[PDB]
Amino acid sequence: HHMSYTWTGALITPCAAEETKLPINALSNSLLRHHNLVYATTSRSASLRQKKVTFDRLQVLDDHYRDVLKEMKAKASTVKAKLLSVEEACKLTPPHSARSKFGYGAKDVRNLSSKAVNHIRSVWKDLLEDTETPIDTTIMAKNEVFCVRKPARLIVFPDLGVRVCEKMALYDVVSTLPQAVMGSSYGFQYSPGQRVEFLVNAWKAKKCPMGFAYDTRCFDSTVTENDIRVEESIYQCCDLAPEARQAIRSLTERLYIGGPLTNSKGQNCGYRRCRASGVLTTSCGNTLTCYLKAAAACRAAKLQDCTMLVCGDDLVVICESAGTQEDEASLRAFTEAMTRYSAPPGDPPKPEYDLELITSCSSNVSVAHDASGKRVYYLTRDPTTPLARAAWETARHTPVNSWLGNIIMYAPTLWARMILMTHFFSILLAQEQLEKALDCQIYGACYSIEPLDLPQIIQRLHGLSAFSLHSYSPGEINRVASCLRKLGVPPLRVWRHRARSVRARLLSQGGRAATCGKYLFNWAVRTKLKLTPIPAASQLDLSSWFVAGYSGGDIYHSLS
Ligand SMILES: CNC(=O)c1c(-c2ccc(F)cc2)oc2cc(N(CCO)S(C)(=O)=O)c(C3CC3)cc12
Repeated sequence: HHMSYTWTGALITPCAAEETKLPINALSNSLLRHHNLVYATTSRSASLRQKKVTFDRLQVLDDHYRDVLKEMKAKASTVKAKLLSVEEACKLTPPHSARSKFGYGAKDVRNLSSKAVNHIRSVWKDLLEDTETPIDTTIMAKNEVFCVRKPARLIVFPDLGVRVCEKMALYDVVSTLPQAVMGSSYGFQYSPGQRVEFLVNAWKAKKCPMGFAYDTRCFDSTVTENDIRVEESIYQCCDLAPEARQAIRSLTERLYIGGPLTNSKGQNCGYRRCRASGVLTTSCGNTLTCYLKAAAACRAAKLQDCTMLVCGDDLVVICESAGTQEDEASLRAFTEAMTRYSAPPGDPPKPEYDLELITSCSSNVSVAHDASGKRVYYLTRDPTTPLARAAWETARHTPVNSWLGNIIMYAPTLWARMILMTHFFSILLAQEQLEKALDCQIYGACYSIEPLDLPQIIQRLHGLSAFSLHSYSPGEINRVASCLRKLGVPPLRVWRHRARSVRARLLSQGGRAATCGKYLFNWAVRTKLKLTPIPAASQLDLSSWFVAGYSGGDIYHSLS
């Protein structure tokens, strides 16, 4: 047997009181009236998840797997990465990162306090000197908001001191290596606008395109000890500082391959023998491992002219069709291979012949036209979870604000423009907090963003057309309308009226507030201002953006 986890029987315990019901609040109710549909997960459902994530892994590797691995290693040897200093790693720590068991918190780390730095230095030295002793981890039930119920997701993470050391050893590796190894297939390197262009190009370049998303069942749990050792072998192909090599070796043996699980009450909950969901390498490791397995499976299945796009455990393949029945057979062969590699599917993949019908990372491509009449493709999603979360975050102050990330990531969409932007700029205006920087998440990492910079951020990530899409697709119109009815969200007509008021108030303030009124809410007015490129937009330093943070979220960047 080769189980993802073993358990003692000790419970996964909360760190505080956990709310399950959406609070009834006047502001939140102006967004969403059917509050009974909205719930937050809690530790009370943790045992159901434990059952789901615990299973035997079977893995058999073949020539296709080893051939791709050899190629990946050759490419990794063209990478150089540096150690981060204590201070650099400290400043990548989000302010609400979990505090250390050893007498300090995230703010102490961020302020370079002597206690924090001294402990981090001691942990680093211990990684260099000890390559064997398993490192402790905490296991927690996540508290996440959904519309109706899902059991809580689990997160597994080491102490804050270790997390800072991970950054020192590996931040520059995870930031640099995947592009070199996977090329254009590395999904996190693209902005949303670049991602759509890549997909449309890839689709439209085929004579007869076929595409599918591949859903691996509980990916972290399918990741074997050998997978994690293979990942390390790829990291070690880089040109690294001697201390980096040692710390990576130590982290792999002591933390990444497995270790003990401790609850918030300090009790031994069990042992992990699979991917930790809350370590620095979770996203990069999953991406490399998913790519390796999938690339090998493509060859096993004899798929023709494959284009792969990989974001962690999320995979899309676009290829040349051989005919419907032939494609069905190839997908079965693909699934068989992934299964042999210990990446069995949740829902078996289905061949799709319409690009807009593929869903990956909860998203699909759709089409509109911009102010110039040009056809524009963009990424959208069902707005249910975004709106449910926005309602919760309106009722309750939350440390990380999903609504801001959703505005940024889904800026071109009908629902982000008409509902999210209107709702939150109305509240920020009323509360006089337009200037206040807020923490949000983009690609699972944490960003401090000033709402007043949104026009420039949107232009950089999506292009100028984000501010003028019209003629949304009937499917998209209907999905949005169905969502609003289900959740009890006011009609778009109401949002238009609210936005006109928000826009006028913003324009009156001048400065960036006025830019927000002009660009974000031009859709709301009959007499539309001519929107030209915002010159200051190119000033934003996005060099260090898009490093993936799933599922720990423990990377921080402030927009500069
Ligand atoms: C392998 N899959 C992919 O690369 C992604 C697809 C996708 C690809 C092909 C297809 F046919 C349909 C959809 O949509 C995405 C949306 C996001 N975003 C949000 C995800 O939370 S976003 C809108 O910011 O770009 C991301 C973010 C995580 C990097 C990744 C993807």
